[PDB]
Amino acid sequence: TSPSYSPTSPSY
Amino acid sequence: RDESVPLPFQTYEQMKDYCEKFKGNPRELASKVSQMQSNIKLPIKHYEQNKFRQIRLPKGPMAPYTHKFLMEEAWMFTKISDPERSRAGEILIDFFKKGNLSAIRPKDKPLQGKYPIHYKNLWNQIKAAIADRTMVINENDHSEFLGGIGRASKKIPEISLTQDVITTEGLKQSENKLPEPRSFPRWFNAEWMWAIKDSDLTGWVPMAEYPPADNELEDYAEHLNKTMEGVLQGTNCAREMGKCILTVGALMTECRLFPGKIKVVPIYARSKERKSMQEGLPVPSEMDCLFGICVKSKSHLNKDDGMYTIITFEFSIREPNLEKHQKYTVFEAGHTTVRMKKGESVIGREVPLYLYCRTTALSKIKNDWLSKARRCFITTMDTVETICLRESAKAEENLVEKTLNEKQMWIGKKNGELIAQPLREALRVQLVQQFYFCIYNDSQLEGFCNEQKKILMALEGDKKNKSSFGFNPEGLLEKIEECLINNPMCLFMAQRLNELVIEASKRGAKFFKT
Amino acid sequence: AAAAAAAAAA
Amino acid sequence: MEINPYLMFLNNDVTSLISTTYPYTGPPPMSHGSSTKYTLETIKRTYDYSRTSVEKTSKVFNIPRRKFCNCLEDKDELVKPTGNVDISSLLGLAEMMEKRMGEGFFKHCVMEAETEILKMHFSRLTEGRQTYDWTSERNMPAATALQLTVDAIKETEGPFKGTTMLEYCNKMIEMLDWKEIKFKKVKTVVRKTKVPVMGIDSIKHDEFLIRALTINTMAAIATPGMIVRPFSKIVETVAQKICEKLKESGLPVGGNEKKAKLKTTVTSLNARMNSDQFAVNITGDNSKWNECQQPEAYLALLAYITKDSSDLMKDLCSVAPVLFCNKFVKLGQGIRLSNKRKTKEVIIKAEKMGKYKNLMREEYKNLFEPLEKYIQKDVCFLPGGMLMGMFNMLSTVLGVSTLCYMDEELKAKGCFWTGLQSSDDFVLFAVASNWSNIHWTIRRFNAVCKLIGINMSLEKSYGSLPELFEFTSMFFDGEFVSNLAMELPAFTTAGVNEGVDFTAAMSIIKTNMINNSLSPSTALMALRICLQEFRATYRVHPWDSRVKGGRMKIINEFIKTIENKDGLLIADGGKLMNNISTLHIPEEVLKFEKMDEQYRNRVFNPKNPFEAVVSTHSFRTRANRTLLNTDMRAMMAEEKRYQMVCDMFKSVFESADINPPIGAMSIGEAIEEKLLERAKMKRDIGAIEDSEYEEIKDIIRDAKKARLES
Amino acid sequence: MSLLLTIAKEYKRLCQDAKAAQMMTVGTVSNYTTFKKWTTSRKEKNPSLRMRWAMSSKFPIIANKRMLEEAQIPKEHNNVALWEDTEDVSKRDHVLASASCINYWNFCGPCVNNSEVIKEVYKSRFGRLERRKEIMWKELRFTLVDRQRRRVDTQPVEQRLRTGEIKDLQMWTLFEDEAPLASKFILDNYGLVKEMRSKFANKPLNKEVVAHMLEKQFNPESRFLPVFGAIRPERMELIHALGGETWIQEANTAGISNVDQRKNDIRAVCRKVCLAANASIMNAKSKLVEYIKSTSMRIGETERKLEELILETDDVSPEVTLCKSALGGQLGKTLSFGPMLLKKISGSGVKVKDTVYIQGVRAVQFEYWSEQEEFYGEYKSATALFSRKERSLEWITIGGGINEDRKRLLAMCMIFCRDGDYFKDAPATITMADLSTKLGREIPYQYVMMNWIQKSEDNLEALLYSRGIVETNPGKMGSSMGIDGSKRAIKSLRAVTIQSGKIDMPESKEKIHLEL
Repeated sequence: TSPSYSPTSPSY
Repeated sequence: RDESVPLPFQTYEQMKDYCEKFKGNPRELASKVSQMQSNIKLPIKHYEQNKFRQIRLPKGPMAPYTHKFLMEEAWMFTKISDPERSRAGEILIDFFKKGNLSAIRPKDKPLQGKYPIHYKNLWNQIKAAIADRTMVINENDHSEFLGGIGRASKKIPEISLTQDVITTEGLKQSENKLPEPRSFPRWFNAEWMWAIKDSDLTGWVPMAEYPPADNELEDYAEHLNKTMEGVLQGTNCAREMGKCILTVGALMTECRLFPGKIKVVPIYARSKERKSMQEGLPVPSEMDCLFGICVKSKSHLNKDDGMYTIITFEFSIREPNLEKHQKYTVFEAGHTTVRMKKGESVIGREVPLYLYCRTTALSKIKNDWLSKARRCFITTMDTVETICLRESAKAEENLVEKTLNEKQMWIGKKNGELIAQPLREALRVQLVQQFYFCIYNDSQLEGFCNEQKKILMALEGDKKNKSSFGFNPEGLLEKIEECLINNPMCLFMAQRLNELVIEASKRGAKFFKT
Repeated sequence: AAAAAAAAAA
Repeated sequence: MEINPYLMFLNNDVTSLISTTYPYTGPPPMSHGSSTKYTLETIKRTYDYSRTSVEKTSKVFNIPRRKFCNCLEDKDELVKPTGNVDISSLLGLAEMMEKRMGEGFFKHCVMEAETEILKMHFSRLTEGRQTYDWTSERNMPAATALQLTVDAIKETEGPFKGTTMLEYCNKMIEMLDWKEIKFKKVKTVVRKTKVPVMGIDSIKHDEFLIRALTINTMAAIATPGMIVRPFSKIVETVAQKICEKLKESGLPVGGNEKKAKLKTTVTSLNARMNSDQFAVNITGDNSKWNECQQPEAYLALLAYITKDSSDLMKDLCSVAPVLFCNKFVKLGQGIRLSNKRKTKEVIIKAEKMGKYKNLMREEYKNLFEPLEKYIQKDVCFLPGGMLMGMFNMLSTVLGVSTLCYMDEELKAKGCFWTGLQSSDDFVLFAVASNWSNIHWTIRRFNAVCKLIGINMSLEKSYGSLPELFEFTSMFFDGEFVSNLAMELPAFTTAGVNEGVDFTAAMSIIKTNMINNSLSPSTALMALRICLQEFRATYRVHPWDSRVKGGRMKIINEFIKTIENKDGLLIADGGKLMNNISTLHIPEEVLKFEKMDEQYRNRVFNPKNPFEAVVSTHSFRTRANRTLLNTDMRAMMAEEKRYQMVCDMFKSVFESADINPPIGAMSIGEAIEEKLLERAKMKRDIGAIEDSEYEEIKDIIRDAKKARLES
Repeated sequence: MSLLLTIAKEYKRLCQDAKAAQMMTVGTVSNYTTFKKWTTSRKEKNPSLRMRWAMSSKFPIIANKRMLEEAQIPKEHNNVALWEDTEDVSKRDHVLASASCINYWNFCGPCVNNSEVIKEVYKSRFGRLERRKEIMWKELRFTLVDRQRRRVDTQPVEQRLRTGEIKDLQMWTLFEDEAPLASKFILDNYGLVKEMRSKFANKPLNKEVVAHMLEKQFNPESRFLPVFGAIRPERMELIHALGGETWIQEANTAGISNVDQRKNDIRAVCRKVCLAANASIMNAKSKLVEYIKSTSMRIGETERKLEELILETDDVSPEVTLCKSALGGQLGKTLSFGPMLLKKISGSGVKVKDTVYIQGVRAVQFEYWSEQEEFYGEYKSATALFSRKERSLEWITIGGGINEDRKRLLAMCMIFCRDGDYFKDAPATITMADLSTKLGREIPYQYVMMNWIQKSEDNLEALLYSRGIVETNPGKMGSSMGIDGSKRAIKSLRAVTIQSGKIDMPESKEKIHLEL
């Protein structure tokens, strides 16, 4: 029940 | 052994049996999942905590000047040095006094002074001593000043103390004290910008000769050292390095020379002037200049650590600022003559001279590590040189000379715009940073950097989009907060880290801006 | 004011 | 404008410039005031971190002992460090660790330990850090402390003939049953001048046991006593033999080797991956790593390892932990009383705290009152805490035991964790099929770690994709951790003598250049810096230097004679001939060919009164007058008596220092017969008188009389 | 003459003290080794800083007295006091003196003709300089992948030997008066004894020094070091000036000591000896030991037996392992298969027997291994990392420099891997490779197909094609391996990826020995 993060693209 | 056993078993033989005969079943999966249910917390997401609440900073009075000497506002007295006269370096001030130094006297009423009459009397004792010999003969005067105005406290044995517990007198208690936190300094930025620019004197740091060269490497190495040395010798940061080495070395000799004695040690730095106008001239000027006068107290060494006490007097051309100078006691010393020669008229008249005084503590360890400041150069060199190799090794060419001039390093901000300078002049920024690391080093600073590496590694984690995470960032920022108290360099690098987080978040946002 | 050394014993 | 150095971290990668965040150019921090605060706070953190209310009164000490293992008081804060070890799952980790590598892992490693220790002379016990001498109840270098221990045994029960680690241990355990022990203790006698006359003191088994289990604080790191040390060395060698064989272990192997261990395991993990599986790394760091581990669990584990090895060395393995399972911790300097007047101060001993009681501030009282249970007169008794630095080997054995198990537990999709560990520090690689599962894997491995008492620091640790992580100030990327910040303070002069100082500094610059990977111009500036600080330290300057001084005044007349003035040694005023290419070559060699014949002949003569080149320049440094003024000298009166003895035997036997003397003979007997042989040698052929040789024989036999009378 | 007398009287005084008398009487002489360890344990906390504090004083130094009075004037030139009669600080027969007097005797001292005596004592160092004289130079820059860990002899010297035997040499050359009579080394290795004892025994100067320097003279320091691919032990002495991560230098390999080729000559010697044992299979255990102990090697300056070279040699070749196995020398941590060398970093498992078919419709037993096992491969100009599970390669990565050597690595490691395709190729294997002709001895099968691959060029292509071939996906472009050993990555082998760089070599300190 612990969420995830998918990093859309990068930041620079 | 029989009562040392962990288990419900008491006799060691039963624990021995359970050990030798042990065969584990796969029940640690349910033990580990129940341990998992008991440990509810620590899932971690960067984007969730990506704010990091910026960085917390203390509030209060502005941080003072913690350096044992004054940098930006310090004033110099130039003397062309004789090899046999200046070889002593103690007699340097004795030959200085035959000049105009002996006439300067402060008035009784100081600006911003804590203990005026004491310092004035001591100054007169220095001037009177320099005439005869550089040892001050006052046995009563130093006893109060030493220990940092530390008083020798009489000790009453515990055996006779019990009655004084039964009958309480002398108001018996026990307490300890903590340092008062300060706030982010302003002046520090101006100090950096002053240490960055080249002083008129050529170099302050003794550097030995270059070894013989073979074509392949030693040409590259010798050339790189000649260029880097040539750049960094002219800077004012090199000036403070040189004065630190020479004077702290002088004190280091004075602690073996005259233990338990009061001596007048000059604050000085050696420099040769260099002129690029023409090749043919009489001579480049070789000399040494004087920042001020210094006083040493008892050097006796305890079984536990002793710390010597030191009284610093520095000349300055500059009006004191109560905010950063709070530890300093300033006087109105006199007037000093300053002139120039240019294409214009440039007369120069005269400018008032102020005398800054203070008292500080020097540990023998600090005497050593501050006595060798040359180390900073190396830590700059490596950091610089690598950048030139990693670049050139990509192109398999000699880019060192091209990389030094062409590659742009972000240095500062002006008018809200990010500014960058080439690697040769931004090299001064690294040299100043390492020299401040040497001067300003406190336990607070080491906690700051050693917990700061985590911030930097998370930042570069977001740099290449690797989705980095640290588990309890509130706890990390509480440890970073915990190590920020009074240290000027610590708080400065903290605020500059805030600005780094802001500009980086603007470049791309894995962070927050308030 | 870009003026550092000053005083000369002469 | 505003100068921000950190702005250069924007474009560039951090791992290359990371050496500029560490301020190693400056001095370190250090201790002031009383260390009693940290000690009491740490003991309370030990009893606190061990979560158990079970307390059983010890039979021998009449003091409550809290034995917490395989039992749990659970606190609502699990994430906070735990000190409680479940021994069943522990020995489970031992079993899976063995069955992972060989079936004979522990038997073989213990065999190597038994070998190396049974060989060992107890004299090598003097090698190590400072340890606690209980005779004078002070901290000493291990050699002098051991001399006082053995000497006290000699004056009590007679001289010690053991000459082995085993017999030394047997005597140690025999002394615990001794009802009376005699010491060499210097007592001041007022004759009113106080002369600290040496004396012989007595002690009772009750006090001697506490003095034997006593550990001392160093402003903090602990320095255990002399009776505890040999068994600790035994366990440490066992765990070192265990550490060496482990690929995941970073303790026994370090420096340039740790690097390649990480590289190999990195490419191995990258190859091991599937197309579905996902790899991610974390840099772990552990806080209170020593306070959580417990000697009781180490006793159980040592009993598990020695099960099959021998019953003769097993009883010798179990003795080391039990001395830390009942162990005494010295409190410290104590507290001071003052008024608001800052005039009168009253010093208190650590013994008399319980006299003043509430007179201390409320914080001191809150920390102090619970510790009155386990308090003794001078000292505080705690079972469960592990003092820092002693067992580090076995500690990393534990850590690698936690990391070793992947095949174990469930074959859930993407269950992988493995990495490196050195003492508290550990680098963890975790592989799971999907990203959501990664959080679960990591949490499980932290669950077993905290299950046996390994507590990851939730504040300090951090993790990311495989490219970024740090191990013991080694930061990783595609590149490898270029930093000189570790080795900085060693670049300065070594301080023995001139030639050894400079040549040793050169070889240091070399080794650093190869391993730490500094660039050549950096090493050249390092050469010039070491040369300048060398010249200043030894007060020498080149001949062409204008600098005038004491040693230079001779050089003023020296210059005109010598033809080649560059080939002169630096300490005689010569300019630097060495460079990066010549770093392996000592300065004497490189300058030797170009020296003037008069120079080279006069300077190198071995008869002089005054990798390393001896030359003429090596000398010995005088010790300061400090230790000689106190009664430490009144104790040294024994060490000097060893002195003239060893110097005498070295005058008789020339190879004594080089080849350790052997054979079954007394020192005196060999000295006598050897003196007779040299006397016969010089009399028979060489030039000496016959009546003089009979005089030597007379001195020898007259010496045999006084030797026999003793 | 009184030099012995005063020692005797000193012994009289010492044994007159009972406390020293009993400790002198009780026990062996080995107690000296402990007694010396009981002194001067105190060391100053500060390495340089303390020494600066020491040289600050004008008369800190402890120096001898008699020699100075004998040779030279104690008084100074400039009237700064030099000598006194007072012994202060520690009380020893030396009287304190100023530092500058050393410089004075180095200047005006009366000494002659010490030149030749010096160098051959330090010939280790002096030679390490002599070698730097002859080399040439070129400079460039690159991003260089060095080979991170090699344990390789540095500072190599001819006639290198173990620590114990070199201690024996030390004792014999230093002094005869107290020495044990040591058979094994002195009998066999005599003639180096004659040289060293001859040059160092006649001129009694710096006895201890010369000893401890000769200890290092014959001791190559084998450490774990980065190398850029020139593995000759002569280049290892100075790597720093030569190579590094960004470094490069050239014109080196030429100048070397005579040891480097002599070792290879010893490898060929062990080759021929092992062939002599191979000729007669009646017994291989009793004959080869005779061929070993009988053969006598001539090193350039010294005659030495083959036994003491083999047992004690540093470099372990596939042959040298065989020659050591006959003797009691323990050298482990080495795997030898054909030309290739291997090291085992992981796992374990048992040898099992599986009979699998050839193409000639005949069954032969094959002994294979079932383990999950990660080993490091080592071949000429190529390194790699392999892991096999259940008689088939699981994971593979190649760090090799040259394409052909990469293909050889792949092949040989496939031979040690022994997949099923290993059985499918049998083009005329039985006629020859099946039965080796030595007294009718059947040669093991792994080495059988190994030899079949060493036979011709197409046999390599056969098993190279025996692995699965697939067009590699994007992102594997740099890692993919062509059939001919290239990176173009159009078509590539399965379960293999090239790495751009080298691959680190493991090391373990271990000794294992068993009969053959």
